[PDB]
Amino acid sequence: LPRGVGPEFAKYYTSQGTFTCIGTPSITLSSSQINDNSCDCPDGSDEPGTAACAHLDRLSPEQPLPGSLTGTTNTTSTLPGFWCANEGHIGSYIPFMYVNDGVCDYELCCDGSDEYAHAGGVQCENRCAAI
Amino acid sequence: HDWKKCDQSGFCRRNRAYADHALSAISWESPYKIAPETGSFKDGQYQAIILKTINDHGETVRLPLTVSFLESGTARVTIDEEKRQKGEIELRHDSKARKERYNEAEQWVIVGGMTLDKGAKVDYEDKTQMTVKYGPSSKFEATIKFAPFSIDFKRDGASHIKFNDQGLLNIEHWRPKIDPEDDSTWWEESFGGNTDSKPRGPESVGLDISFVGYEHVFGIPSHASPLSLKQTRGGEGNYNEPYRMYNADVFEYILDSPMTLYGSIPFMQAHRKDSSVGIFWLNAAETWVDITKGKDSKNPLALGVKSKITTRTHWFSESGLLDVFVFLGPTPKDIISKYAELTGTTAMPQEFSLGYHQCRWNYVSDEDVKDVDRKMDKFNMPYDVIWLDIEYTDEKKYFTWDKHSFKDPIGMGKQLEAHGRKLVTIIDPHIKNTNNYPVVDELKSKDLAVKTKDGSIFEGWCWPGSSHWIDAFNPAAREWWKGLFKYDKFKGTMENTFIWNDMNEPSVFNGPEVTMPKDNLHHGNWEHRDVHNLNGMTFQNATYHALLSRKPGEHRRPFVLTRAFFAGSQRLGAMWTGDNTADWGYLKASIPMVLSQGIAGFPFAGADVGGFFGNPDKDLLTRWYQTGIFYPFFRAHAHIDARRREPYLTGEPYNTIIAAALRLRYSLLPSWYTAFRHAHLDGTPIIKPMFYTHPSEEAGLPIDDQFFIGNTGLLAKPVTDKDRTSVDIWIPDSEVYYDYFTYDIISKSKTATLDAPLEKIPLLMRGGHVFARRDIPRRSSALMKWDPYTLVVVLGNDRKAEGDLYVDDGDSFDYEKGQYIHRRFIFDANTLTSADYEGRDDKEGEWLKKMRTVNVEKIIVVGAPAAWKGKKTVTVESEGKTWAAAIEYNPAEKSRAAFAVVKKVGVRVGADFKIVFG
Ligand SMILES: [Ca+2]
Ligand SMILES: [Ca+2]
Repeated sequence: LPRGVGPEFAKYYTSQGTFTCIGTPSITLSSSQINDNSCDCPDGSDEPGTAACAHLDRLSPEQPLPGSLTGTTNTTSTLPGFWCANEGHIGSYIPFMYVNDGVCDYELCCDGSDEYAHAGGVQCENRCAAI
Repeated sequence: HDWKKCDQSGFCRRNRAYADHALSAISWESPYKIAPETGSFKDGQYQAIILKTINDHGETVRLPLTVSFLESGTARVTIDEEKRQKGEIELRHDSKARKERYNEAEQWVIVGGMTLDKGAKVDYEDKTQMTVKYGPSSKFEATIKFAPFSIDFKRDGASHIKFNDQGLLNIEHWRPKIDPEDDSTWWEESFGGNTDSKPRGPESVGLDISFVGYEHVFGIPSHASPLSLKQTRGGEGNYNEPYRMYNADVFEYILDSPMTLYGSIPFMQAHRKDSSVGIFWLNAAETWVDITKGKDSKNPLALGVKSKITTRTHWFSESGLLDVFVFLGPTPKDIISKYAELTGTTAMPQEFSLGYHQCRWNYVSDEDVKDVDRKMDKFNMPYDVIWLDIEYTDEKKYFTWDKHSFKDPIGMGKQLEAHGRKLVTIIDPHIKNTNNYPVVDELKSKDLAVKTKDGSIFEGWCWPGSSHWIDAFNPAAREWWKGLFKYDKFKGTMENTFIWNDMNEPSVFNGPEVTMPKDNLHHGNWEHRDVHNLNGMTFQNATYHALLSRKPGEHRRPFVLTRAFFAGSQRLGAMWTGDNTADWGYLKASIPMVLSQGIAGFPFAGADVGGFFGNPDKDLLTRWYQTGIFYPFFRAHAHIDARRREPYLTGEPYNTIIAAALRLRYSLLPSWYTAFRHAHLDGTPIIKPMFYTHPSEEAGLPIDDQFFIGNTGLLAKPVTDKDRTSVDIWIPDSEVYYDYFTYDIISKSKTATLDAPLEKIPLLMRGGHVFARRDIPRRSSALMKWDPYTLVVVLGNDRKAEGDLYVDDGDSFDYEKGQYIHRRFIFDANTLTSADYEGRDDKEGEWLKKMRTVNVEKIIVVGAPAAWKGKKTVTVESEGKTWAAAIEYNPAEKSRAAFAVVKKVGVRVGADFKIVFG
């Protein structure tokens, strides 16, 4: 139901009131903090639908991160990526760092849902039904 | 493939011998005097006649002297030769060359700063000498002595700079070749297969310039040399030949040499604890500078008699006017900023050009290029531009494509455009002499080519074989060049194509010293000897103007890289240090080179990452990425024989370390672009050496392996030695410094030893600063344009910090009309504020309107005060609204500082705000 969540992680996005971080479950959030463009879980799991936890990456500059499995941002996110359901074609994950970057990433996100915020004006078609 | 040593350069020989004679004669006197009764002073300018005694009969020639005192506080001293101003000489070999001393260097180089100080005034003026007061509140003085001529430039109760104190002033006056002082270098001279016809004979201009009480001098790039320049008259640790500036294509240049490289900026500074001065020797001819460290006494002294240590420099140029500016500082910033006022600030760059540039000799086809582009994305390595070296052309004809290998250049271009990436294509000044080539037809029929001594078209060998050269001194050639780059004319280019200018020394493969004969003629009938060091710059100028507009209604920032350059080239684009070598010593050497570029007013500089020649080891390549992310201009490049080394080919775990370095560069791009802005505003260097940032610290003066980044307080010291796993950093002062990555407090000035394995970049944060970054990685800088900012607030001893952030559209000249955001950030007493940097008031174009949805979203406070523990919100005020944001406080732990993070600040980057903590 929140944007970018894949079927196999759906069950974690559920309550009314609170969200428990999936891979680091000692941190608990308000459910208003899901997809609010702040990275509030140190495993990235509160932002399935935005780019805001894309700095949680073994390739990105290391910064301290209390509650991270590694203690820093140099860590493997729980979620595989941002889920594009792609009705009419076939679903797939894309990297969080392709989300809202102004580029329509049609190969794996044919529904155009990676650019839902219209960064810098971009409007992506839904190309699923064609492909 | 061979270079004059100083003994093989006839005028360098003569001037060094002039010094030998002066320095070891019984009270030598410079045979130059002011005829005082020709002297007059009005409206900031002294004017007189200098009489030079040319033989033992007491015969004289007249050398007009101008001394200007400028509103900036800078002085200018110029000496011409009246006989040549008047045409009253006769050239040899029926040369049509100009008779006057070249005097158009000003017109190419000087763009401002030339207003005379009507407030400068003669203070004392007996018959031996005069003293002029000038500069701010009349605290600068120049004492001009008549006989023998000398000038002493003073402030703060002492001499800082002296002209002719050792008596080495030498203006070689015109003289005929007649029968009956060694004259064997006066006329024809031969070297490198060539004979210089020398139609004017001797005409060099030289002068001794003493930096009184200074032990360190800096500048005159470009040389593979330390930042603090060496002595040149032999002895242990010293060079034996003077520093040379004669832009040349030097194959496999060596380390630690005063030999000339590809560009020259004849600007020197001298620094001691709390005092700086400088000179700029404005002359476009071949130039040498001898440097000796000596004493402020010309005599032999008794045992135990003290003298000030004094750097004596001896400057000499082949031809032209003697024309020198004098800068009295007193700070490093003062000197560079006054120099930039005269010669230009750094151009506002295309923002993309700060990203990572991927090049080699060559990507071999459009498909090769498309493959590299896809592979960068496959391996998650960000980049902005891919580069085409000379093999993209059809047979080394510029303005063509090899249509076998580059079949669809527009398609390649569009693929790059899809991730907002760019393409750069090389274009050089040698135009192939062949048929069915309209460009060379037009070069000839419009008479746009450089000529020989007798006026015929010059012909020589470069990459295409037989070639002619564009004479970019000719406005008509520049205006023709412009025409060739329109997208409609230069088929296969489009809006994301930019240009690399190379071989513009000019490099001529069968010429002497791999360049043009000195008696070639340029537009105006100047000799090549007159203008040589300006040649590259004219070419880059031509290309810059070509990129301003390449279709109707387009007006945008050029990007042009050059190899050869002069003073002023900071207005036109970027430089790199040429054909370096894949080796550890060249990695280390690149940092003092790139720094010397910046303090000489051309900071948009770098060196080839990985080294141009040869094959770097994986660890050398990896460490080179970690250095190269601190070059203002950051490009990987490789010679035609080197193996492929696109960074994803390195393999794990190197690939990961390399990607982390790239991503660090990208995350810091907001701060990098802001450093370029300041370079544009007033010539502030982009990376800054310790003499610049900390002029109060004597021990900083020579240091050239570490630097600060713009205005951020970030202190970098890249690892440049094989197998090293720690680094010793010199901590300049008593402020708190923190590791960038771990926030550990690093433990008054002194040497700190830090852990620095292969995977680690030594980068510290100084207390007292705010800088901006973007934490979200992206595939290129364009895909970052709409992402939120993080401010990092680094607190020191005083709980205060300040910094700034400049943003604009990265492309247009709309910044000229106010279309930009420039924020000043101040933290004091638990409050962080953002205000317009200039304090401006109102009308918004499209770009600014779109920036209304781009926010500061996160603030990190490093060294957060203990009082903040357990407070869970801050208050944010902006544009008459108020709201709360969450903050988490993290206590100090082990070596790590306490730090606090504010989340979802939610404030538009263009808006004033106040955030109240605690
Ligand atoms: Ca969140
Ligand atoms: Ca996208």
